[PDB]
Amino acid sequence: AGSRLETVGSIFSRTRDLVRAGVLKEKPLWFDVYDAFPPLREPVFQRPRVRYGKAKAPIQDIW
Amino acid sequence: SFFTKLTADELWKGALAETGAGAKKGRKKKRKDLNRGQIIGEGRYGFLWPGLNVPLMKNGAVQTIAQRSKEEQEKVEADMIQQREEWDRKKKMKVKRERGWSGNSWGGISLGPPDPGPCGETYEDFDTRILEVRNVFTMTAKEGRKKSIRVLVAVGNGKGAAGFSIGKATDRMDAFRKAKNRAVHHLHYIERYEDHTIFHDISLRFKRTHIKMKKQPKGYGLRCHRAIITICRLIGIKDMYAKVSGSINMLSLTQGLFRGLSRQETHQQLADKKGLHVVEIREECGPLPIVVASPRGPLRKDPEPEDEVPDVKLDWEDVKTAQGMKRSVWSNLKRAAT
Amino acid sequence: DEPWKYLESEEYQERYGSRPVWADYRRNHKGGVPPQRTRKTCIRRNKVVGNPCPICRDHKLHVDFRNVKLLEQFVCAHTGIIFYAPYTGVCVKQHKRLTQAIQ
Amino acid sequence: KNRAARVRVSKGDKPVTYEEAHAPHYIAHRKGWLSLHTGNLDGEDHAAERTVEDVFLRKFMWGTFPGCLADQLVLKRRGNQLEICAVVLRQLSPHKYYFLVGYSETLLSYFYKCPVRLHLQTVPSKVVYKYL
Amino acid sequence: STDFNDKILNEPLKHSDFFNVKELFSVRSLFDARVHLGHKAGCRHRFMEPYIFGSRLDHDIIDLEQTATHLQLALNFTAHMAYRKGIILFISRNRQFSYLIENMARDCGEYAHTRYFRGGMLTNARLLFGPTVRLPDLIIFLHTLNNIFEPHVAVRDAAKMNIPTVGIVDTNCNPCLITYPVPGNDDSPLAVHLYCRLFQTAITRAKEKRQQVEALYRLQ
RNA sequence: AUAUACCGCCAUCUUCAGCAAACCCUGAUGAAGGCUACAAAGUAAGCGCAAGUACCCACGUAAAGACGUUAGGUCAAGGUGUAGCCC
Ligand SMILES: [Mg+2]
Ligand SMILES: [Mg+2]
Ligand SMILES: [Zn+2]
Repeated sequence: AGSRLETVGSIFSRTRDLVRAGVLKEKPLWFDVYDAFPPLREPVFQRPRVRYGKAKAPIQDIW
Repeated sequence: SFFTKLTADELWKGALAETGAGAKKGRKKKRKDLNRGQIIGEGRYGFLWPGLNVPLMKNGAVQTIAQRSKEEQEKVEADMIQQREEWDRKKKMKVKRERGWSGNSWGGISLGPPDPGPCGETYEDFDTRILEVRNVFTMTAKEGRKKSIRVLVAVGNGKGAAGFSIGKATDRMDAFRKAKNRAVHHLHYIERYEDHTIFHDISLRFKRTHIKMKKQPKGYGLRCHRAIITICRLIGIKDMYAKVSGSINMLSLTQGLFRGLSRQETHQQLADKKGLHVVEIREECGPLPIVVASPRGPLRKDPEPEDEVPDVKLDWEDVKTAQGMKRSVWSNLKRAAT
Repeated sequence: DEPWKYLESEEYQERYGSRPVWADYRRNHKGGVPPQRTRKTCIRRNKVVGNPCPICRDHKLHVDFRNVKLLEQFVCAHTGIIFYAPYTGVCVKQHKRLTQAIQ
Repeated sequence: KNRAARVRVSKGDKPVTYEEAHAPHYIAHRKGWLSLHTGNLDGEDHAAERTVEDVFLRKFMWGTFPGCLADQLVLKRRGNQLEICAVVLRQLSPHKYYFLVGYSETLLSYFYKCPVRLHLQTVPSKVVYKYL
Repeated sequence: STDFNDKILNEPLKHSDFFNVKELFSVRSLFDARVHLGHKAGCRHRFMEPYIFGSRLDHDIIDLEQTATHLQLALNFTAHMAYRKGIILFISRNRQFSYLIENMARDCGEYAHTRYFRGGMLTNARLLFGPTVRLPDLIIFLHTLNNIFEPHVAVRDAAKMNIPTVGIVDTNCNPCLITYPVPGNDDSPLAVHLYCRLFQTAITRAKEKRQQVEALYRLQ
């Protein structure tokens, strides 16, 4: 079946790679929709890090 | 007497002593079936019963009770003894296994394809290889020192899709089954350049294990750590160099190898990222420029910076080898085909 | 008389397949690093030693300069260099015969 | 612990029939007696003779049909008639089954001086009630 | 069947907005439903910074301009999945809205799971339900956080099982593993009701359009 | 001769409720860990308890009572491994 490594790439990347490698016999129902209308950001896992130095959140105040 | 007789199974259970004080905690004989070579209607008197041990009809006529001659019965006994001896020899001999990295090691030993999936899924294209078999003990009050087996298993279809898993079990075969059935659900897809090698050199440090992989041309072979050789065979990589430094922990080595291989950047991705043709220069092909990658989107007309000096963190071993100062008596040793 | 006929034969295909004749050979040696030289010869005084090399273990394989299909298995297709003896496991005698036949 | 006529669960892999899966304290409750004769009733005699005959019949049919009996025999006595009902596998050829039926019936009838009959019910394999 | 499979399945993928979901909502409607309201600046999660318009008196405000595009993409994806007769599973551990969400699912012919999420409903579904069970083809989170403010385990499980997930992410949520995140308020009753109505309308429109297309092809 | 080779039949905690395969998840896929009901990763077939059954009820008494523990008892119920005796 599909790879369960949620922290490696996205679901689309893993599914496409497995289909190309022939592990997945048939593409899932959602694959064509994702290919046609991908989201703005690929859902790649990312570990959040807290800022430590001069870097600060760019969220400007509303005035 | 007769009523004191028992069944074969009960007698074997009593004689083999599979359970008891000695076998309870480990504070040689084996079962042999006596019915495999015995035919109904055969006795020491050598009688021929029509319909049970001999054909009911001979020459289209009903057979009668017949008794084999003494010489014929001797021949039958000799045939029975010969069959028993041949079966005993066949059972004693075995098809010798293919040893792994060493005769008594479990690494490199193939386990066959993983068990088929329930929903019509088969993994006959996948090969399973053992990488480490450790006996792990724990201190429990109830049982003293509890023993278990942890097995590291790598699987792969030889076409990029490969994975690894860890199986904990009280029984070694159960650990193998668990690990090899869990690995196929954790399959990385490793991109291979020209379906034989990695796309570029990979320098990684997973925990305390440094892995340095060098892309190599066709026919260079796998000059890598034996575990990396096995994993690359599972992936489908045929030419690569790999040096392991620091801790050589097998689990960390496998995890770092898979991390680096999965995180490698393909030529097409580089071309799309920087919007420039990725052109290959080969010494054997002379000055011919081979455009191995081209950007999907619009091409970048920026002639790119002609960096006079590249600020790249070199490795001292590579520079020493290139300059010839390295004189290790173990490098470039002739070895069997990998 | 016709060594290439063996490689054209069905028995060779069944025994070896598309793999080279040395694919399944594995030297038995001490340690993890094999000795840098193979055995001098697998046939000593017309007697065959244990674990003979791929050439010696199959009497129908003749190292003859006309047996080009067999000699191709001992030359790297990508670089054209003849594999050294430890690479394929052939003994020194058969390796010298292979080199002379290839030349 | 009670070790009498019980199958101990080890890995949930051992197949057991309905008879083996039930401990003795279930005889009156879930598995009737494998033999049915009036000897053990009140005021009836020859219980020991019937018991000895039943034991001999079981040990004789077990060896006459080696590896064929799927489960334990069922012995019924009606007057002087004796009926052995046996669940048998389909491994052996029907010719051998009929030969054994005739041989066993005649030999038992002449040995015990009673009209013995043998009814065989064939099953493809040993019926598994549960796994232990 | 190719003349059927192609014409019904592939044709809607040729249109930028086949189901015309962009008419179902507007930035004014989201503003009225208090979609733009977020948590305190202290509770802000790092990955939600790009979707935050700004902070108004230490209160984060969600950029409805990005919310419009994200919601358009999510509604289009949900409508396409429903049109393909996929299984849609709404998930929200917010008790206050639980009942309502369930009703919406029961009204849209889809499935809901608002109660406690037992360990392994997705990664062990072959054993919990059966070897032939069909996992959902799309999961919609009305709330991406459990009752202890950690991300819902269903997000990670669906990412493991390669199930695309639409999700309403507040300022303190983690949109990293969500396939189609919609930055919006998940606490106001108006916002949750608007999301439920929008997804219900998208799914119903998709199902009725699928019925219309199938009937039209049969009449061809 | 050996219960310190066993089957067989049992003692004992047991006047116990735990034993658990098979999966899933967490720890970077380290020896490990998996508890929250206004619930936060566990599910569990099966075994035992329970249930059901016997006796006079639904109560009670029996029966039942797993995995383990004492190298627990029995080679003298019987069978059997090993070893020994055969004027
Ligand atoms: Mg050895
Ligand atoms: Mg919120
Ligand atoms: Zn030789």
